[PDB]
Amino acid sequence: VEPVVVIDGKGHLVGRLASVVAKQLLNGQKIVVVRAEELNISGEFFRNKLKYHDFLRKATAFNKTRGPFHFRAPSRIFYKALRGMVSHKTARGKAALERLKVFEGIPPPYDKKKRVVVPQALRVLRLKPGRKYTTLGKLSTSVGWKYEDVVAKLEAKRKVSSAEYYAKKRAFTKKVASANATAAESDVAKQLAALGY
Amino acid sequence: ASLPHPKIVKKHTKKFKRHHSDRYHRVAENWRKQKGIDSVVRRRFRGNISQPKIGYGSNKKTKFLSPSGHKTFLVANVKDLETLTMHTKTYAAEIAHNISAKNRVVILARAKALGIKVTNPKGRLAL
Amino acid sequence: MAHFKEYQVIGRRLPTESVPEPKLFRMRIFASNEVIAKSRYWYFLQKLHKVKKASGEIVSINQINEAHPTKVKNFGVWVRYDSRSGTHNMYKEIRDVSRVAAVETLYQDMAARHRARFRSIHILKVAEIEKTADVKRQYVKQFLTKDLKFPLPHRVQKSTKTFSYKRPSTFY
Amino acid sequence: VLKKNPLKNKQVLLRLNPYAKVFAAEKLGSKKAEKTGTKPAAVFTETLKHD
Amino acid sequence: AESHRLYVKGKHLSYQRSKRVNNPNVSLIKIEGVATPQDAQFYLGKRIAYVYRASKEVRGSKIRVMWGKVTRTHGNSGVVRATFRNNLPAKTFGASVRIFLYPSNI
Amino acid sequence: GIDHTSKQHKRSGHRTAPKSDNVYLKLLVKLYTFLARRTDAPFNKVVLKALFLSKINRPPV
Amino acid sequence: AKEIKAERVEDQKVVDKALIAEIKKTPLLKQYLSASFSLKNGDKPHMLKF
RNA sequence: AAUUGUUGAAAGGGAAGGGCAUUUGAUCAGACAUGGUGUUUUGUAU
RNA sequence: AAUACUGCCAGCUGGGACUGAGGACUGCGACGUAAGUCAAGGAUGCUGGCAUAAUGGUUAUAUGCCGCCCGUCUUGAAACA
RNA sequence: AACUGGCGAUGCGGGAUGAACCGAACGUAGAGUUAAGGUGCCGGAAUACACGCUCAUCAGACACCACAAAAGGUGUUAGUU
RNA sequence: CCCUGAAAAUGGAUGGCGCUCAAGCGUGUUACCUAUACUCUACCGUCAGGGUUGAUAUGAUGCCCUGACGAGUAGGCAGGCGUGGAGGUCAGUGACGAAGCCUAGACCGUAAGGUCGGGUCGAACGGCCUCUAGUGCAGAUCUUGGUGGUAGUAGCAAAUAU
RNA sequence: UUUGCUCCACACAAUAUAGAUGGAUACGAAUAAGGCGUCCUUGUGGCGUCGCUGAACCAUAGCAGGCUAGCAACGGUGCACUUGGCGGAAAGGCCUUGGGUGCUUGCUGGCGAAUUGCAAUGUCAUUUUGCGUGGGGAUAAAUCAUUUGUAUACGACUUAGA
Repeated sequence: VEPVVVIDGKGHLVGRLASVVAKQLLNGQKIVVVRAEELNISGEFFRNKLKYHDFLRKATAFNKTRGPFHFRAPSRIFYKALRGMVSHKTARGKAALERLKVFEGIPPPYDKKKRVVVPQALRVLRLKPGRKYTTLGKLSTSVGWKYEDVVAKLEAKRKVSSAEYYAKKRAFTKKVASANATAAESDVAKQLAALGY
Repeated sequence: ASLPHPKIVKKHTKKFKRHHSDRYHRVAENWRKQKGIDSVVRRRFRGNISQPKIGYGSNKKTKFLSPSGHKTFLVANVKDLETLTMHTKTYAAEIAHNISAKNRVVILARAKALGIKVTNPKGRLAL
Repeated sequence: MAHFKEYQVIGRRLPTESVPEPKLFRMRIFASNEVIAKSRYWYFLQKLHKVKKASGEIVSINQINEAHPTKVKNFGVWVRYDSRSGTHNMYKEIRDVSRVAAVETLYQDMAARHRARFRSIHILKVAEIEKTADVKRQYVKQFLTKDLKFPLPHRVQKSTKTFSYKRPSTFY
Repeated sequence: VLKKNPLKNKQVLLRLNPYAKVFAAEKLGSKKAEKTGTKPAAVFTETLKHD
Repeated sequence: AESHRLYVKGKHLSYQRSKRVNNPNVSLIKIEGVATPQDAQFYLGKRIAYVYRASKEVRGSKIRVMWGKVTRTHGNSGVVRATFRNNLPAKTFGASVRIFLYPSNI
Repeated sequence: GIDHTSKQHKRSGHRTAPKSDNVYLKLLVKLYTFLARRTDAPFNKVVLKALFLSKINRPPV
Repeated sequence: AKEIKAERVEDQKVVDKALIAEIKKTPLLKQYLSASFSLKNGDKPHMLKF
């Protein structure tokens, strides 16, 4: 329904988000994944760290420079997770991975555009309450991502920049809803409502 | 034109080229069955060339028929073309390659006189 | 095959000139249809009496429907099974609405807990608990409390589209 | 030349089975039944409902 | 108006395929917001046009088109099998075909 | 697939026409084929089948 | 390489005369007919009915 | 012919080549444009 | 008493897809008092555009999937035979 | 070594892969329905439904098959006396 | 069920990614996906059973009807294509161009192959019926000849020296 | 280097398409909780409401969108201008003063539409150059060759030279 969608990565499980995103990428959809810091992996944090180290110590023996490039940024973690879910080697897979753009935090111009969430990939709707979870923000800092603090400050600034945006949007929405009430209970709206709206 | 005929369909238009005929130059394009004990072309593996079979045999009612709906006929002399006087709807004339230019003009003149379509009328045109 | 029906299967030895009219045994079988009813009848009858389907005959197969199929009632199900390293018997309380649903839930829960398939479960007896104050399982006595009340926190709503524009809540 | 299917194509369904027209006219496949006030034995229903 | 779409869009998903064999003769189309087979039953028989742009004018238009029809539903997700006079180029996996409302039924 | 109860495409194992090239024998067969086709008498059905026999199977009488 | 008949036009006139006269009574229908039809987004023709 | 040059065409992210199908480009034959339900031969076969 | 379940209809009907095989008639049958008509031993009717590179063919390329290097010896070959 | 079925001599769908296993054996095409196997994505197919069990600081994931035992655990869920 | 027991050497394998009221385990309900399988149809081939001659069909190993089948190495048989040469015929073709050769140009045949168009060339060569054989090549560390990559590379550095 | 280069305008052609055909419509945090509105003895507050899907909200009528007239009014919405700003995470976009201008379907009129003939996407987008029409803007470097050695097999590196 949408030309390009911006997926908020907050509160999503890595695998269940990545699967639906990989399907939508192949179907010809354009998706930009933001807030990859808060992307969640189900289960114990230390277990996830050990799993990552299992992967991490696994490199081309004769020349480490060409082995599996163990990316540390949360965006590249999620993007590697989405690879493998896409036949990346072929040209169609290459096109899909071109149609994918993963971003730490919310860079412009996706900062001023509507973000979307995948309801059935969510931690809230997929993890039974009580089962603890692992978040890429701390996992990546534990594995080598050396930019959490600056990402933290940039998001601190983006929260206030968007907070004033909503502060004025709420006021305008309130005044337009109040004007809707003012112009309501007239014939044009009264019989429109019974007409269906 | 010819008599009405069923719709033409080859059922295999692509030629059946011999295996490895491009990988090697000595292997001619003419089809030869791969008769080896290892050969995946003989064992009919998926994703390999399909050998000619009788199942590809064209419809009998449309065999030897050109798209124009005629059976070809090598005509060499005018007397040969006099054979197809009343069978213009079945056999189409065709000048043999070794017919000289001066002898092709007379044959095409008799061809239009007899009303037989010729499938190489622009051959060895004298100009 | 878990969608069940109770059938009463009545059957007997082949009548003979020496002894006619055999005793005409009968039992209540939980089965997906009449064919599995016949099969389970002969199985549970071989394990009881010297008779085989070749040497016997089935006189009737009547579906049994509940007297109050929409009334909650507690069931004590004596059930035996064959575990990996021997057999067992036990007695499971179930709180369902019909004997059919009780045995359905029972096979499903036995396969879930003790990993016992149908081929290794024999329902000895499903007796409706006539009154309370005798069920010995806390997981049923907790639903026999007065003013049985409990909420349902964290409702998950199934979605229709891959994309939702509201960050769904979960109140309920 | 071509195997037309009965059970449809009423023309063939009448070429075979001439009784088909009477069957369709008098609805022999959808025949109403009578009513009988027969009650099963109390002993038999007690056997069914017991235990 | 500013919207002249008289068709419903559709993503040409892929060829009718097995795990490792595809049949180019049959394509698989997905309609937006159609996710159930009874809903996609309406779209059967509808015409599908794959409208693509050619590098050159051929018969008075730079815009070429491959025609097809919706054959049958596919899966439980409202995906529909489609068939064209000439099969889709296998490069258009994820391209926008147009499903018109004719032949109309309602 | 089909369980071939017996060998498939098993030819009759009999002669349909003489293997010989004799035009007059072919004419006799052309005639008795017409007779065996158009007469109930089995005498034609047997003389026709005997006209195909080889030299060893047609001993002098 | 490459006007309308003077007989079609008067039949058109006399027929849409009656159609217009019929249509004037019911509200909004004439400009409803003038408006073209199109498919918006967020529309589902498989359940939309006309 | 192998092989080579020049020119022209195209393709080339650790091969090339092949099959199925289509796109795209290049190129290629066919129709039906039939003595034709006839319609005055300009001192009667267009 | 219904309704659910199972089953039946030589019940009706809506929509979709692929195929049109053969080429005088015969036959079987249905409806019509009959004449004849017909969904009855296989597609006809109307209409439209184009009449050519439009369809199609070949070839090159791209794409989706598949595709191991042939001959032989061998129970077994893509083989590091 | 015995009975049978297969591979050899055999492709095809599934077992990621494989001569033997499961399904099923093959003229060329079309349409439908399926088998084995599956239905998050790669990947065609329900992130379908239902009941439970399990949290592993080396989970488990499907026959042939590609690994695991004795013993032990107020870890937890059922149960018997 | 899980945990301990549970340690092998390149990095790495439920196939991978990932998966935690699972995308795990046990179990069940349906729906759905797809084999060259099954059903129907068309076509090809083989086989089998048949139809076809009182002035009617090119005059019959022919035409047609019906039905079923079609995997396959070793191997068997049948029908054909092609090369060299012989007998016959087409009163065949040809210096206005035979043969030969090239042709991501065309047609026919399932195929072996045939035919046609274009370019070179310059003197013989075809179809059919039959006969005959030194008759068909991708292999034989095959023979002879030629030509490549390697490769403008190794090398042309003993003997003092221009 | 046939007045070169580049940018703003317009045109013309190609080639170019991983795929426009109303609007990416912007809080954050939690989910055993939240959003909104009011209120107050401003706080982790009171009250009320909402959710249970985006199936929403906006927009959406007109020769593919003409011509024209009026009515109610000070709105909406392009187009540019301009006031100011704010935005560096890949800012390149958002807000806003004001006036001009086009449209206005908010309401009522009138005229036109045809023959593309019963469908043939019936073309309308976004990229990149290249010849051009006319305005602005500026008027170099690098490589070889020579040479130094902080360098070096050759390249490279580091130099120097009007």
